[PDB]
Amino acid sequence: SRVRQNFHPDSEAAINRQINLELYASYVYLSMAYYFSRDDVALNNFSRYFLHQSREETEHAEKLMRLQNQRGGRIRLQDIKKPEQDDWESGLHAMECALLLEKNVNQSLLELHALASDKGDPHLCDFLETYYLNEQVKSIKELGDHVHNLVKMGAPDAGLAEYLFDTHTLG
Amino acid sequence: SRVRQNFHPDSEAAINRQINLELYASYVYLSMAYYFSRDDVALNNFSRYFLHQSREETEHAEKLMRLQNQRGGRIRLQDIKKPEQDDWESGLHAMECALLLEKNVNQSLLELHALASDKGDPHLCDFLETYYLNEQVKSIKELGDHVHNLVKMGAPDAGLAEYLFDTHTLG
Amino acid sequence: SRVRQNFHPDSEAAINRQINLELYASYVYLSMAYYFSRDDVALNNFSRYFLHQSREETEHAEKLMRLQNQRGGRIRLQDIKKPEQDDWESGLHAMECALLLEKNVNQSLLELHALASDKGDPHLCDFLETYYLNEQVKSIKELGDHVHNLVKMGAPDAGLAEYLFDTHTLG
Amino acid sequence: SRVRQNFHPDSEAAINRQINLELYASYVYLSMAYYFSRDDVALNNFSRYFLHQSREETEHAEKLMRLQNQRGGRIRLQDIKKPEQDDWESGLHAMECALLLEKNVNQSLLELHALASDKGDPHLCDFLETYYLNEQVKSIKELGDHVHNLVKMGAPDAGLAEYLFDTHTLG
Amino acid sequence: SRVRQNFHPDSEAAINRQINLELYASYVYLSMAYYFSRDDVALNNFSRYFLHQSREETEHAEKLMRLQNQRGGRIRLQDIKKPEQDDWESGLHAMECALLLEKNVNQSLLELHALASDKGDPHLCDFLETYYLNEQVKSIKELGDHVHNLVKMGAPDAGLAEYLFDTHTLG
Amino acid sequence: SRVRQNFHPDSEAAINRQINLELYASYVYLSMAYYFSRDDVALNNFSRYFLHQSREETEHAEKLMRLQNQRGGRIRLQDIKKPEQDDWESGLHAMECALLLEKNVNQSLLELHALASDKGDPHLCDFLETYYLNEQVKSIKELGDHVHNLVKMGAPDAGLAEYLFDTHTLG
Ligand SMILES: [Mg+2]
Ligand SMILES: [Mg+2]
Ligand SMILES: [Mg+2]
Ligand SMILES: [Mg+2]
Ligand SMILES: [Mg+2]
Ligand SMILES: [Mg+2]
Ligand SMILES: [Mg+2]
Ligand SMILES: [Mg+2]
Ligand SMILES: [Mg+2]
Ligand SMILES: [Mg+2]
Ligand SMILES: [Mg+2]
Ligand SMILES: [Mg+2]
Ligand SMILES: [Mg+2]
Ligand SMILES: [Mg+2]
Ligand SMILES: [Mg+2]
Ligand SMILES: [Mg+2]
Ligand SMILES: [Mg+2]
Ligand SMILES: [Mg+2]
Ligand SMILES: [Mg+2]
Ligand SMILES: [Mg+2]
Ligand SMILES: [Mg+2]
Repeated sequence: SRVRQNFHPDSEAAINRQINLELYASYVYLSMAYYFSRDDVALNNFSRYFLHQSREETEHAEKLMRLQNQRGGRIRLQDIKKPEQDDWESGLHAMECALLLEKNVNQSLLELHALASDKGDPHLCDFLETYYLNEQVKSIKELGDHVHNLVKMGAPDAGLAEYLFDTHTLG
Repeated sequence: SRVRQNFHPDSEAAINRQINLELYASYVYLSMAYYFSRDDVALNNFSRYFLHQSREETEHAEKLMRLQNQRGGRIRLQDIKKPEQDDWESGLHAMECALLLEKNVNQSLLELHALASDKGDPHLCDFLETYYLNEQVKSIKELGDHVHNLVKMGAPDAGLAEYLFDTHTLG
Repeated sequence: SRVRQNFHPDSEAAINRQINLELYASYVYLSMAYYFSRDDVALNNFSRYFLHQSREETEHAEKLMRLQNQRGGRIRLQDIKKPEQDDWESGLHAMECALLLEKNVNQSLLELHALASDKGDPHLCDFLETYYLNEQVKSIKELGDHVHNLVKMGAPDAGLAEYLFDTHTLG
Repeated sequence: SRVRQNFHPDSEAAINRQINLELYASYVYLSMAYYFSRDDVALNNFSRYFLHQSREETEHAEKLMRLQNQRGGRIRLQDIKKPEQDDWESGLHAMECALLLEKNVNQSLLELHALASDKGDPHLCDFLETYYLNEQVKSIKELGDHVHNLVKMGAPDAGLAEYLFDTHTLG
Repeated sequence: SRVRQNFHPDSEAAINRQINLELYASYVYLSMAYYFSRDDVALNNFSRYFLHQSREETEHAEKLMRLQNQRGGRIRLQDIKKPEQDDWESGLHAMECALLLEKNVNQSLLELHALASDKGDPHLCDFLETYYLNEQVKSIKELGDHVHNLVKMGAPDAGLAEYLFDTHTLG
Repeated sequence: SRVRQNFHPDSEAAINRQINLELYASYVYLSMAYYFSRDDVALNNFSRYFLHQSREETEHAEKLMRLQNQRGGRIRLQDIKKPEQDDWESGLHAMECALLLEKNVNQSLLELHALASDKGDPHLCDFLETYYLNEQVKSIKELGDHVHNLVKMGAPDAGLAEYLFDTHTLG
């Protein structure tokens, strides 16, 4: 590529793996969004919250695809795996799964950063630091806050918990 | 499901297959969008055109997921297969592939409609007719128009063809 | 902490020490602010300048406290030591002390960054780089500019120096 | 001091002690604010409520520092002691601690007023009456209201209590 | 310098070399701008494009000069070498030269970053990452896009190529 | 050149020399601008004044480059020599140097005009008279005014002189 410079093939490959992971995260959140709009779950603000998260993940994927093109790398897409469950059980369970998902994605981003550092790619490092790492920290913290409140409120067994959390925190 | 009424398990299953196909179409268009922003392709309006198509397909999938929930069906997601190519060759080739993709999706929607008709599900029939069938016809016609103009202009070999089409028609 | 990830206990501890240092810097500037509003000093723009610096330091402390919470660390507060003097002698002396204070705080932030780098915490590194390091450089440069002008003008002995600097530069 | 008039050295000293106490109160509230934004507490309106209280206490300190300067007294700062706890246990416990803190600060202000009265300093008396005494009464009453509601609601053990109080009363 | 801190003489020197390189890049683009406004070239949008690039390079130089002053380094200017050619041959050739120029400048910035990293200067690293590295990547990508389109269109020999590119892409 | 008319090769050459001189003047002023923003000089309005002069000189160069193209001449760039000093000593010294620089540039413009007159090029004469000669006279007069005031005020030794001149005249 006539634009390629200081861009290691390993970094290129890792960015393609990260693109897939971001699309996967988007899919997991899309699945959660629609679980909450089932007639037997019907927590509309949980639904909207996860739908919004899904859309943010798609943008995470797109920024990485754009990065690949900017650096002269070549996007290699792979199947986007379906989420682990179609039935997310409860608002609390979905939040705990989302928290695990974000920590796993964060671990992947940190490994990508370590690789970029090892390959002396400050541009890639800065890209990750600028658009991903703090976003992950904020997301993990937010999900943690949500999990804590849902647990304290008595979800999923306390009948008013998820309903009130949906209406107040996610409203 | 306490909301389920006149909703055949076969229709429920076919809607889940259609949801997957729509997500797949979205993925194909996302792939095309980013192929056109490669430094060695760089047709930005082809890129924007396909990105927009990708986003429309996601909405097609979401409406079907919403339909499933409204009718009391249960969404069962499957892996979203990667597109057939990562290198779409040219603006003309991508348009021809998009045309084939839309005809295939249309065939699937027509089969879904025939099933819905066979199962006496006027609501599903109307849903398909209202949000999908004419949309497909318009999309297929538009792609056909584009393919014709690109071919006539001499794409992909005539150096000015895709460039001019990108700037005038897709601009 | 269910949100904690890649956050070394040493980094957590260093952030708590930095929080204290920022609160201390805020206190030093608060002390300076009110020294300049004494009836026998009465340089109101020096007073306002330092009060503003004091408030900025409090925000520096708060961002670190927020960082601690985001990362899952636990804030451990310590006494905020009183400033070294209650009588800051002159506008020049206060500016020289502020310069020393900012260089000391900068050294602390650089040590924190080195620790974060050693612990492979790019998020913490980026946090420091984004909100602290350049802020320190700008502050040190500004104070240096002020010290130079006050010295050149003849402060503290030249009767018109601090008065004119207060009215023109800090006004 | 050429501005000093009818200002007893004992009053000057007591004002310096009060300045310290106000800074201490500010610190206690800052600590509480950030306890409520921990991922395992996550009551954001309790956090905002206490942060606001913290900022009000800083202004209480500043008004006393300004008073000292106006009267010709000399500000003598002392270490600001860290709060008694870093872990405030619960929204109810933090409110009860805040109530105790405000009653203690009020006792200090009343002793200051008695001293000012004994020294025949009507200006100081009026200053205390105007900016501090009623503020304390209003604060103590508000905290009392909050403590009562939290207790009645079943905090800290009733899972919905602090959550609902955070969203309704402190929202 | 009383503001100097953690600023290695080697970094200071490298920043002075980079300042010169940025001024040189500005000069190359100024030369290109005016080549395109020759009566026998007359591609006004190529002219405007390069003039704009020239002005951006001057700002790149100024930010580095400001950095030098902020850190306490001393700016040492050197002759700004004239560009390699006064006759840039064609719109395609000028774009290819600009691409080479930007890759060379990027290599220099990456070497500066490696030096700053070796000297443990996170502030300098962050400065480069924040204002230079991604800017270079975006510029190189843009030039690559332009080169690709001009080549595909048949520039410089196809009479309509540069003319159409000037009017559509650079317009 | 098919546009060339009544344009002597000597005039073409002299315009190229003048272009270089204008770029040189711009560089001298850029150097001065950043000397005044050193932490040990810190006269920000002197800095802004010279930066503005630098930018005006660049426009002087550009107008001559445009003139060359309009007349059918060919721009031949040469190295832009670095300024005689990096340390401009004082606000007064920089102003005296600027005055000498402008008188030297004016002498060059007057020689260019004499050449243009000798070659019977009224267009070139008028161009010089319209955009350069009076501009030089105004600039020389302004610098003279500044030098006089700085000298009278006691610069560079009188500590308040440059500071007050910076704040009042150049503010
Ligand atoms: Mg993501
Ligand atoms: Mg599988
Ligand atoms: Mg780094
Ligand atoms: Mg960075
Ligand atoms: Mg579709
Ligand atoms: Mg396969
Ligand atoms: Mg119908
Ligand atoms: Mg600070
Ligand atoms: Mg002590
Ligand atoms: Mg960073
Ligand atoms: Mg108080
Ligand atoms: Mg103690
Ligand atoms: Mg009374
Ligand atoms: Mg009264
Ligand atoms: Mg540059
Ligand atoms: Mg040479
Ligand atoms: Mg950075
Ligand atoms: Mg000039
Ligand atoms: Mg020389
Ligand atoms: Mg005339
Ligand atoms: Mg004045």
